[PDB]
Parts: sequence; C-alpha cells; structure tokens
Amino acid sequence: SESLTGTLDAPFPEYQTLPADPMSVLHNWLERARRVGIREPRALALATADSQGRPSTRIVVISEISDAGVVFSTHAGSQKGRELLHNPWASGVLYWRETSQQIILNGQAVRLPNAKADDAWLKRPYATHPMSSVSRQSEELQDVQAMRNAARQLAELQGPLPRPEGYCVFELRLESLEFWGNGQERLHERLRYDRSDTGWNVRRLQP
Amino acid sequence: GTLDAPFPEYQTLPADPMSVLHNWLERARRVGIREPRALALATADSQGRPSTRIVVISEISDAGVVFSTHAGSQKGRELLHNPWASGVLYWRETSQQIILNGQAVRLPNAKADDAWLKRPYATHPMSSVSRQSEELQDVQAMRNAARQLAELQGPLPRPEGYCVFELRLESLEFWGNGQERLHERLRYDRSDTGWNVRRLQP
Ligand SMILES: Cc1cc2nc3c(=O)[nH]c(=O)nc-3n(C[C@H](O)[C@H](O)[C@H](O)COP(=O)(O)O)c2cc1C
Ligand SMILES: Cc1cc2nc3c(=O)[nH]c(=O)nc-3n(C[C@H](O)[C@H](O)[C@H](O)COP(=O)(O)O)c2cc1C
Ligand SMILES: O=C(O)[C@@H]1CC=CC2=Nc3ccccc3N[C@H]21
Repeated sequence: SESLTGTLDAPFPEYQTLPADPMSVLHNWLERARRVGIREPRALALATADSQGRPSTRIVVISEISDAGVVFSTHAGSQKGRELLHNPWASGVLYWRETSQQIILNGQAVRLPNAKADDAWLKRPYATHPMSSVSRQSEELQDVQAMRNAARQLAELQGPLPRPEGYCVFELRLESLEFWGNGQERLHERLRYDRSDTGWNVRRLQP
Repeated sequence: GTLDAPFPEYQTLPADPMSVLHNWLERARRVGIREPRALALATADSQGRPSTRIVVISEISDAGVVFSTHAGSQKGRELLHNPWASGVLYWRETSQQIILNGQAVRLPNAKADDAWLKRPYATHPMSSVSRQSEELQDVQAMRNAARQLAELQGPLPRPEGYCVFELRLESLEFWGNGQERLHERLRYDRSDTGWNVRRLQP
C-alpha cells in the first residue's frame, strides 16, 4: 500500500512557471503551511557528516529564513556542531504529511557572531534556559537526577540567564534546493535549483 | 506532543536495541501515528557533502531496516560509492525521534523482484518510465508514456534500476521529550560482542 496520506490541496504553480529566485518559492510554501495549519512545518531533518563522510541526522527547528538560506540554533559541542565546524556542508529535509510536500535544502552552514547568538538566546522562553545551560548536549549523561536537580536550582531565578558558552546559531547558506509535490498520476513534481555564477539554474527532475 | 509516549527503556536500558525499535514501531502503529515509517535518509557524495530525502521503511530486518529506490538516483549513486547513511524518524504526535546510523547494502535481484511485485501495480507505469533524479526534459511525454503502460493489467517487469537496500545498523538513538525539558536520549553503539548503551545529555 502506498504510504502517502496527504489530502490537502497543495498548489504548485512554480513547477509550471520556474521562478528564477528559489527563496520566493520557499517563502510561498512556508507561508501557505502556516495559513493552512501544517503541524510543525519547520521541523528540519538535518544531516551533517563526520571526517570520513559518514552522515548523521536529527531534527532541528528553522528559526528564521534569511536572504541566503535558513537559520537554526544548537550547541557547538554537540555531534552536529562538531561535524559542521570541520565540514560545513549539510542537507536538511522538510516533509509535510498533510499536503504531501517535501523541501530539500542543501548548503554550507556558517556559525554566526556571538551578538546574534545572544539575541537568539534571549528570544527563547526563559523556561528553556536552565536545562540548556547545564546540559553539554550529546555528551554522556552519567546522573539523570543530578542534571534534573541542577536545572531546578537555576530555574529558581524565574528570569533570563546568560547565554551558555557553546550556544550558537548557524546559517545554512543554500547552494541547492528541491521542492517536491505529489503531482498527478504519480508524476511527482520535482523542482530543482542549483546556484550558478549569477543567480540560479532551475530544472525539473524525474520522479 | 498530544499522544501518550511511554519510554520505559530509558530507565531499564534493554540490551537489544532492535527489540526497542520493534516495540516503538508497533506502539506507533497501535496509537495511530501518521506515516511513522517516513524516514529522512541522509547519504553523502565523494566530497563528504550530505544529501537528504524521505524514503519509506518497507521492513525491519535482523540487521536493520530495508527500503527500495532506483539505483541511478542521487541516493543510489551516493550509496554505491559511500555506503554510510543515517536516517531519522520523527513522530510529532508523541514528540519522539529514532535515529538510525549504519551502512546500506544493495540486496540481490530476486529480493528486488519480490519488492517490486509487492507494490501496487498502479505504481508500475511511472516507475518504469522514470529515470529517478535525472533531468525531466518533457513532462507531457513522460505522462503520455506512463499512460500507455497504465492500460495494461499489471504487473509489469521490474525495471533494471529498481533496487532494495538494507541499512545495517551500527548505532541508534531513541529520543523522547521527557520531563522538565530533560529530553530522554538512549544511544546504542555496536561492539564486537553485541551492543553498548548509554544516555546522552539533551
Ligand atoms: C521537534 C524537535 C526539535 C528540535 N530542535 C532542535 C534545535 O533547534 N536545536 C538543537 O540543538 N536540537 C534540537 N532538537 C534536539 C535534536 O534533535 C538533537 O537531539 C540534539 O540537537 C543533539 O543532536 P546531535 O547529537 O546529532 O548533535 C530538537 C528535537 C526535536 C524532537
Ligand atoms: C512520503 C514519501 C515517501 C517516499 N518514499 C520513497 C521511497 O521509498 N523510495 C524512493 O526511491 N523515493 C521515495 N520518495 C521520493 C524521494 O523523497 C525522492 O524524491 C527520490 O527518492 C529521489 O531522491 P534522490 O534524488 O535524493 O535520490 C518518497 C517521497 C515521499 C514524500
Ligand atoms: O509510500 C510510497 O509508495 C512512496 C510514496 C511517494 C513516492 C515513492 N517513491 C518510491 C520510489 C521507489 C520505490 C518506492 C517508492 N515509494 C513511494
């Protein structure tokens, strides 16, 4: 049995019109996702790779769309952080079950300045600050209750804490994108962009 | 996170992560998670640059998980030269992730024949005419060619490039939302004799 469950109309005029500027398509799709109530449309399955080219994956949230790509925050000492600092190339996929749409985002992640990290940190609900402050993301957790107790002590403040060392913001500066829609008669609609010396090259891909 | 999401394994540390995987997937099916087997699968090219896309896990095997694709696709070409891959399952309803890391191996043609025959026959026409991920020069021509094949009573022959991969796991992580933002992370790594297990900081 085919696994697709999407039933919401998902207009894809861009597959016909081939807009020159793919970030407009990204904005169009994300705005529509917000308006129709897609659940967690910005949950990005982000892939990085280690020193030997072995991929790793996890979900991160896209916090902003920038001129050059998409932005997310994480811990520098995490697996993804360590991998990106050595090999900036990454790829992430958005998949929206309700509309049977995928967006694939490929590019190089760049760590943004601390001033930007400071701002992103302050924009998080302060209830998130204690655990993010005590946790060394992705290192082994030796004592669960100890971590719980330490966070609870910091939570007493009931206000913002200093940005932890290692809390950082990456901009994934895009070099290619794909927009995927279910299409008609299983001719899935794949619109592929690749950065060129000036602007972008645009192609349709076979499903 | 709107549905119940028990994670007793975070407390008990079961020795066999494949048991945990089977149990999580069965639970997902029972509670009615939407498309639980939609795997965001990452591969990488010869420069170490990742690429991603969704594929569906067709079966859970002794060594890992299985999916089908076209050998000439981007993921197929990448796996042919670099077998290492990683995939993530994310279930919004229970705020759970499963991360699967290992090496993908192409299975024999008899296995591919069986997988092909198990697909709904209505999928056979487009899968036969399409060279997945190659540039599409003429949309209507592809549509018309598939329409010609759709008139047949299936099944059609398996197209040469239609293949099955087994992702043989070397590590797994089970992630749950936990309490007080202490997200619960259970990480397994293959050893010479079995599996090592640990908890990770959120
Ligand atoms: C819905 C969801 C969103 C998440 N968003 C982020 C995020 O924006 N940044 C982050 O560092 N981790 C986020 N996480 C946790 C990551 O998936 C992951 O566990 C953590 O970043 C460690 O990844 P790593 O060990 O591969 O580096 C999120 C998890 C879920 C379930
Ligand atoms: C929900 C969903 C499930 C999919 N499952 C598969 C699959 O099992 N096998 C496959 O080859 N493509 C599958 N696709 C299409 C892929 O996402 C992708 O477009 C195609 O495999 C080409 O990927 P590539 O160019 O990166 O190799 C699926 C797409 C969606 C939206
Ligand atoms: O659940 C399905 O059939 C998938 C849905 C969308 C696209 C697919 N492409 C495939 C290509 C080759 C083999 C299996 C696929 N699965 C479907």
